[PDB]
Amino acid sequence: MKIGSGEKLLFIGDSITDCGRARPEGEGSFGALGTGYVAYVVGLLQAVYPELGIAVVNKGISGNTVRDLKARWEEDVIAQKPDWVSIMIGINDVWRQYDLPFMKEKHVYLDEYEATLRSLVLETKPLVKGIILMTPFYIEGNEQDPMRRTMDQYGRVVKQIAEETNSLFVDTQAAFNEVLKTLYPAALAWDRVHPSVAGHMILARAFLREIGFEWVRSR
Amino acid sequence: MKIGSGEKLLFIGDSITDCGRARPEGEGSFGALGTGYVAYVVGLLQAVYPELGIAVVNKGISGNTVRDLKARWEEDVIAQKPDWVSIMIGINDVWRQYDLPFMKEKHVYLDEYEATLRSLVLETKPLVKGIILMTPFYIEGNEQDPMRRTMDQYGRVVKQIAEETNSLFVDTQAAFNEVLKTLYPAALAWDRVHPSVAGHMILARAFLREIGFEWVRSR
Amino acid sequence: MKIGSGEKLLFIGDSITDCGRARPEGEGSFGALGTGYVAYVVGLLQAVYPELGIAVVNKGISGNTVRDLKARWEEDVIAQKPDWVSIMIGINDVWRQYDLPFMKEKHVYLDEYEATLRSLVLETKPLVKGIILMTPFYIEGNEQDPMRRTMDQYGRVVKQIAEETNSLFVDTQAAFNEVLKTLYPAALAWDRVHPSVAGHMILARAFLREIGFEWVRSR
Amino acid sequence: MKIGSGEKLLFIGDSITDCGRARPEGEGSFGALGTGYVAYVVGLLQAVYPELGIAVVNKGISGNTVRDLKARWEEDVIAQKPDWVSIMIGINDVWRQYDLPFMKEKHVYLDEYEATLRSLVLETKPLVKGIILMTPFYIEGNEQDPMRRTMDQYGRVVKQIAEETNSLFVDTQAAFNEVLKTLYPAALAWDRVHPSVAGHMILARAFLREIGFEWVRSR
Amino acid sequence: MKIGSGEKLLFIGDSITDCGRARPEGEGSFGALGTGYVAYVVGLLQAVYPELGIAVVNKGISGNTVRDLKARWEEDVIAQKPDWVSIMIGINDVWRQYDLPFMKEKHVYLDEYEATLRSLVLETKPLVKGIILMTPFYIEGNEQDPMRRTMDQYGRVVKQIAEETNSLFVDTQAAFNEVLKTLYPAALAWDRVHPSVAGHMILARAFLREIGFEWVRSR
Amino acid sequence: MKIGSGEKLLFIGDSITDCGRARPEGEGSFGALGTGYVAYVVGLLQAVYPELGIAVVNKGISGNTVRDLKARWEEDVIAQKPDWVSIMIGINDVWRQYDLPFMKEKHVYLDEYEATLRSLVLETKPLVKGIILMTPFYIEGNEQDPMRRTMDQYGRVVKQIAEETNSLFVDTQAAFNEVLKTLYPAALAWDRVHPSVAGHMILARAFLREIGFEWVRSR
Amino acid sequence: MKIGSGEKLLFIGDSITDCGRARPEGEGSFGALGTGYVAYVVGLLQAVYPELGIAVVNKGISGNTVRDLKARWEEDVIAQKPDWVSIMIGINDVWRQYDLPFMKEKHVYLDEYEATLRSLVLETKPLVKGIILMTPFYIEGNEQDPMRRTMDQYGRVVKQIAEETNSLFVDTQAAFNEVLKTLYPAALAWDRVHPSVAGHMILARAFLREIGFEWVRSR
Amino acid sequence: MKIGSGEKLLFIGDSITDCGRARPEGEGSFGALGTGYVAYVVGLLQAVYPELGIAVVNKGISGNTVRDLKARWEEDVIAQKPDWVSIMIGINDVWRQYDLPFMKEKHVYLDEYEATLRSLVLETKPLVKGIILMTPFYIEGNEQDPMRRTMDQYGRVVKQIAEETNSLFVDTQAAFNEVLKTLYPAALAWDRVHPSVAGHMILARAFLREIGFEWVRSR
Ligand SMILES: [Cl-]
Ligand SMILES: [Cl-]
Ligand SMILES: [Cl-]
Ligand SMILES: [Cl-]
Ligand SMILES: [Cl-]
Ligand SMILES: [Cl-]
Ligand SMILES: [Cl-]
Ligand SMILES: [Cl-]
Repeated sequence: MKIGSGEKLLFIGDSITDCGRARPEGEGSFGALGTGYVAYVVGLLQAVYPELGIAVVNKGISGNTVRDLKARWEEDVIAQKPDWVSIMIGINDVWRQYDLPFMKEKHVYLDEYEATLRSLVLETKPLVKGIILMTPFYIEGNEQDPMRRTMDQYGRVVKQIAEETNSLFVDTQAAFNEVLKTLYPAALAWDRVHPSVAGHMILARAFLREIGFEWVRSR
Repeated sequence: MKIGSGEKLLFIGDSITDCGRARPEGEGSFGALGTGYVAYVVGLLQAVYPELGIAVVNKGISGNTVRDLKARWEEDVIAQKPDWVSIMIGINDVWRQYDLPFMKEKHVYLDEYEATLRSLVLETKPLVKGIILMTPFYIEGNEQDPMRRTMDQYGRVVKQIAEETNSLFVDTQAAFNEVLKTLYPAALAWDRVHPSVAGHMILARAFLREIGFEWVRSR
Repeated sequence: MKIGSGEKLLFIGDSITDCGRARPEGEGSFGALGTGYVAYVVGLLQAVYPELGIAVVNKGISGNTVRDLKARWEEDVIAQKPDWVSIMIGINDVWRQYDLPFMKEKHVYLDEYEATLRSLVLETKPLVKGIILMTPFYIEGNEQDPMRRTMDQYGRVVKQIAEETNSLFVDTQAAFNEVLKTLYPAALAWDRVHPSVAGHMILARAFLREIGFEWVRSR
Repeated sequence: MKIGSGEKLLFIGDSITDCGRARPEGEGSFGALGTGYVAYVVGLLQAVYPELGIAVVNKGISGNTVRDLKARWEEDVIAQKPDWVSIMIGINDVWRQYDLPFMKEKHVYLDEYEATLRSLVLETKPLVKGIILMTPFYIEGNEQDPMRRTMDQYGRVVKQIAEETNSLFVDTQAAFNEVLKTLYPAALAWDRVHPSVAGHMILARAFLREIGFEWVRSR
Repeated sequence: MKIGSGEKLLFIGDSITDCGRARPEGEGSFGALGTGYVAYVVGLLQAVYPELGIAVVNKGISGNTVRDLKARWEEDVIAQKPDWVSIMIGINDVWRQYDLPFMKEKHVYLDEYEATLRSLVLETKPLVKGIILMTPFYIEGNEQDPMRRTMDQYGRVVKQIAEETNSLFVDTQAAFNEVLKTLYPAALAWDRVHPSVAGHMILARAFLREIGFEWVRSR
Repeated sequence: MKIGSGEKLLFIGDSITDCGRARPEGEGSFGALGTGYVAYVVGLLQAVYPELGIAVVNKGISGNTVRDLKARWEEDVIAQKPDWVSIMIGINDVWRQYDLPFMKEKHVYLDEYEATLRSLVLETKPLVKGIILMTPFYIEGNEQDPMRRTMDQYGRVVKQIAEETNSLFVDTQAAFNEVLKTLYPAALAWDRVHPSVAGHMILARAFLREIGFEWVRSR
Repeated sequence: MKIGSGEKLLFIGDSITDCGRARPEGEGSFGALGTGYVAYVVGLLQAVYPELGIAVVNKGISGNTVRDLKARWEEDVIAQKPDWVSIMIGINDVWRQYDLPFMKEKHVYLDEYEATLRSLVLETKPLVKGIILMTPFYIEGNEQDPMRRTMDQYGRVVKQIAEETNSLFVDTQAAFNEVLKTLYPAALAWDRVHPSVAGHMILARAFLREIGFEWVRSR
Repeated sequence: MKIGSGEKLLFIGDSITDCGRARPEGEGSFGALGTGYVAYVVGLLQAVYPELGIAVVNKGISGNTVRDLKARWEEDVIAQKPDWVSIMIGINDVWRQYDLPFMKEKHVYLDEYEATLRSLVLETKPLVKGIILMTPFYIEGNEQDPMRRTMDQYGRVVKQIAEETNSLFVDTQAAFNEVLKTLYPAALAWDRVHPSVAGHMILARAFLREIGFEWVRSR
């Protein structure tokens, strides 16, 4: 278990993280944590590690790119004084290039994405105990679909930033890919991005595996 | 322009045809026709052929397969006494195979599809001036995406039936394919099925081209 | 096709342009473009010219006169840095004189209308690639109905401004008049201003004809 | 004042009479009478003849033609046992001819109108103290506007019937015509049918004048 | 007719005047004038004096005392530049003394009422063509009911202010008292203040009588 | 305390008893008992006699006269098998005579009232441990106000019946009269019928006093 | 009766006091006092002491701790110039320690609670006629349940502050404990904090007993 | 993993099982399964065993006792033809004894509980591959709290039945007990019954452990 007792864990990201969380505070009840992977992570940690004693905050905002995260970083992350910061961002950075290809101001291309995400992680690292970087993902099994291909490229950036900064790393793409050996995307997400309960469990399980969660603790 | 004044044109199909149309009647004003390709067709006919005087009915129902159409045909088509019947069905027949792959009873496989659709055309043809068969479609440019590949099989059945029965024929998939040379599917439909205004205009224009609509009339 | 690839097209006007568009931004989805002629124009351009690569913004506001357009021009037009600006204004300038004849402060008489519209076009022209001026209209076939008569006078001003400034010009009155040879007004608009889908197609088709749209492209 | 205390006065017609009245009963409070000329009549009678004690019922139904009135007459008029019946019908009978000119089955032409309305008066007259026939109207000052011209034909039938049957008679069109010497139709009704408070007051006053109301009573 | 052509008439008061009028503007449609005596006055003036050419504004606010009127006078009356100002205030000034007798800060006793109302009329008179002062009222026939008695005292103040300033005067109490010879209060207002349509007609008729309205004009 | 544990106490009457109670059952939780004197009685019994275990049902229905009670007695009282029945009726029987003075059929005059109420008590008495008759009331201190004067007549009938039948008896009018030595009616009820929390507490306390409630129990 | 005629009584606290009171004012009608113990106190005082002449304000806010009370004290208490101030606070101060044990910033531990409450009472006492301090409570009969135990400790602080400052004192815990000899908590409050009508009567009765209320006054 | 592909797993019980599931069918999508332990189980099975293809039905109904289950068994269980049936019942059977202690008819005592539950298992066992009996629970760590003590009796009956009938068995109370070594009940459920996401995860994990779920599969 990487997270220690008494620590504040803060999750930030886009709609995948948001899932109807309470605005602005994003804390104070599960209602406040929204209805997806964040709530499931916290629930399972409480079910299996109730003594862990963690405080949890959800600052996900629907629609965000890393550019949006940067504009609110000071208030929504630094000022919350978390011990651990989990980030999952890139889906919209990429998706806008494909769904609104001619509105270029909505796009966050790979150069802006890497520089901005790198910079948020470098600035934040000295202020906290740890960072978890979760790749964006696209629920699509064909590596040569253009959006999947670009999303994998964004994920490489996240992975390389995690390496360089000694952050924990969750490859969310790899978690979906495993299930995508059996299921066509639409069985998890009609839109290849916003999934069912099952997709949120895929995410929660990937996160928990990386922080050293055990389903049944051996001690 | 194949349709003549005083004639009734009835559209039937799934959500793509439905688009929020009024239930049960689906007739009498634009709002009753819903907010997609059906309404656009009717508005373009009225804009360009105001003297035609066509009665238009929308019997689309969201979620339907051809198995659902056969079950309501007597009341929703035969009893309306149309002069022209437009059919667009097959999306769900296929989609269920991929989004609920273990609920087999909800699947309509190609052999049932073909014979059922054939039955509907053969039943209706003696009572009407004509039939327009629109293929289903999937907004996906990769011919090897499993659902796109299945959809094309169903589309080929539709075309066989239209040739055999002397029905009018609209290849909706080929109309999308052309636009998909440029746009990634998400720019038309996040879910690859339900599209923007643009996609409804793709459909409307394909239908109008097949019935002999002229954008500026010659005479 | 007058509009070039990669360009930003901005539509401004009154409720006819607005049609429930998203406030304040008016961009980012068709939902955001509202449900009338603007959305139809953009849909048909995407259906038939998908490679055109255009970005579209709707800044229509219900109720506006040209006086209202002037008060928000800087923020809603100049600052959006469009390449092309389409304007359709005058309906309310005129209608208030007839529906609220004793509230004179709501009226924008011909002198204010010409000076203000001329001035917005002159100021805007050097900042953009092109301007489309669409006449206001009144869905009324009798040239001697007082409001139709005044509305034609407002349209002459728009036409003369378009000439003098080398702007494209859409005579929306002429488009309705053609259909008004067959249909009584109420069949398109009970109120002679806010029409059905069919009226919005009349408008969209008139606009597209002027920008060199082809229904079926000859190359 | 033709109406006597303890008597029941029943109004029937289309939306102009309906105005949101309570369904099915249309009786018992002001809210139940709806928000137009019927309620105004009743409020002015109560203001000026509080001792009268008149029961008032509103059986208007929006959308109705005289063909719709005949279909519900037994339940909505005969079974109410009124002493006075006020009829205002014909607007829709005409309007459909102009707003849905190709839906002929929805049209009630003048020959059917006349005989149906005549039938209703002849059926009802033996059971009541009196009948008031109000003409339909169209808020349009040009006598050659096709719908205004048709409306006047129907109005002339109403007047013939009232003379033949000794019914009370209210020329609503002539009451509007006087105001239309000054106001353009839109200042009373955008759609030329459904009017402001002012138009409902035009109607209320015309009706009251015909039944012998005095604004300040002499005795 | 005291009011002249082309003039702006502004009504101010409490809920009796307000009647759901549009906030903040209170002008631009009857919807905007609310659903009581103000709308009825304006309707009848338009029905019978359509050439009068008057602009009308409703600034009634539910709950107001004269103290509230004073706090908003500059913005809601002076700055609207009316020609004629009608005031009906005092009901709440008085009612709070009886319904919330121990919340004395809500009460506007006779000294504050006279000084404040007098002062608003004196300040306003030089800026306008005329003032109409309408007494408050209480729909209660027993002169010795304590609230009726106090309300009559407030009405004397209004009357004496009207005399001294040469303002028009409407004794609303006298109009209700006439009807209260026949009807118990509850037949017009359960609460003795907020009446039915009939009460609003009693008010409208009293106002119109004072401005020289004729039901049928003699010229 | 006249009521014993395990017993069912059923209240019936008009809106004063109803207060938004659940329909049809009017039992099972506080919300089901509505928000006035019934709920207060039950909450005070539970506060002070928690060991009693009384089932309470609220069968009030807004608008009812004693004529309405007789029409539903079998289902709403007899079929509930109560041990105690509380009746409070008469307000509407009277009120209609004053708020709809010409709708005589809606009036229940004193002779019908008396015999009907007598009938209900005589029917029910053999089946129950006891009956509590609560007088109607009118919140009006002047004994000569016509409705107050009529109400007192009905109240006197209720008291005669209770003496003749050995029923428990609550003079609600005398409880209000005492408070009306100090407060003007509007401080309790704008409409003189439906009161504040205070008025419901007046009623609750009067009822509890009659059944032998002690605020602090002696034993 | 400790409270004197003409005095302003202000209640402040958490949701138990709030009970849906009107924000921000919390005065001007019972609707405004909310639907629990405050409204019941005021109702019973008016029912039994109508001449007392008291003005009442409810400033309860759902969720508050004493830390929240301090942040709004100046505006919500001092500036209202009450004569008497009743405080009931501590439930949330304590409950957050148990329901959100790892969010320590939400907790108000005993040192902050005593210092802050003591300080508010000392600052307020010279400005008012009297203070009533009501203990917090927890509807739980087992003195050794950890939250009940802590809540009793908070109550001791309130009691000792009341002693030292000569404030009136209501032991709300003792009032519930009496009823908890008969009833399991869930019969009054599923959550052991927010009770039914009956719990609000338990509270109201405890408050009234302390201010010298008599159910039946002996003079 | 005891459950096999193509099999139907049906859950039945009270609100804890219901959680807002779709009525009547309780099948077909996640939303139809509601928002608690049932949906979590299904999402974890799909996440980790996507190839299984299990049909899942939720027949929970809020408020139910085992007496309510027997009354609807034929339609809600037998007619669904499940392969596996999960039962969790008893919370209400007990809770009513403590929250409505004098409404004895609403109580299901242990002797009726045991025989009814036994009957259901014995009826169903021949038709299914297996039965899972989940104990009821009460989130309360003190074994002497009267309701917790009663709940444990019912739980012991459930375990006896499961041993006697060879059913699968989930001790939900023991799963909560472990977490209650650390958390006070309110941190999981204010009312000690309806819990947070964490509590639903406690339940989901206990159920999954009993059916042989592996968090990371070995094979
Ligand atoms: Cl998003
Ligand atoms: Cl569909
Ligand atoms: Cl507009
Ligand atoms: Cl109509
Ligand atoms: Cl008011
Ligand atoms: Cl009632
Ligand atoms: Cl609270
Ligand atoms: Cl439940």
